[PDB]
Amino acid sequence: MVSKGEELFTGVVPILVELDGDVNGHKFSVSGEGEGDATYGKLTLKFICTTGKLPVPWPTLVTTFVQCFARYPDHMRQHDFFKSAMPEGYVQERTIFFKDDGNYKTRAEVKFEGDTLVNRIELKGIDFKEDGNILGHKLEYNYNSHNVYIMADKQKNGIKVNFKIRHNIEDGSVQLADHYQQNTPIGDGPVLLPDNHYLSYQSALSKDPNEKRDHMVLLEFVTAAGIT
Ligand SMILES: [F-]
Repeated sequence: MVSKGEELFTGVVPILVELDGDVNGHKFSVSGEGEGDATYGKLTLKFICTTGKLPVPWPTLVTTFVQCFARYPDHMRQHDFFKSAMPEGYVQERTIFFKDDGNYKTRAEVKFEGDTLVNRIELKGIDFKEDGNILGHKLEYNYNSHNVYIMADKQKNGIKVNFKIRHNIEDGSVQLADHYQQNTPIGDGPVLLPDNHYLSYQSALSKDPNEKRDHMVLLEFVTAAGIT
């Protein structure tokens, strides 16, 4: 039996992302558009800073910029919380600690509007060093593969997620960003609370050679695993 949630993701789905950001008082907005193809775990998105120059490095926003698009193997379908919350959606909250620097806190509401999967995000960043790796833009425009570890948070009717990102600094060192995440359904309906597993991510960051606004093209593949 295919759930209503699953059924919404069987083909290519347009995506709209809207973010309002304030990091150490530097305010900015970003919009993104693209499409997701959950059958293949494939995300293709282009983001544009609509307020001018982005005040932080684009790579620090990659994790913020729709896990309902992950490819869950058939044998793990009972563990896909993200799709089971659709179309009413879910709220994703994170705190991202940059080691030896500031922190982002984010709140993202992810839901369908008609045929478009929409994500509305607010990001607040505080305690950054104005000449640290983030505000001083010292991070390379590239990205590593990682695993993201998901567990049920039964008491919250949602999930708890942890993981670490290691951003390459331009001197060959690394800027650790420790992510703590939780997701909770927006609706009151039943959702799938998963056994422990993980999502395997691969990301490639690129530029649109015809685009003059500050922007990032993101191509990401996401696959659930760890339960066999
Ligand atoms: F999420």
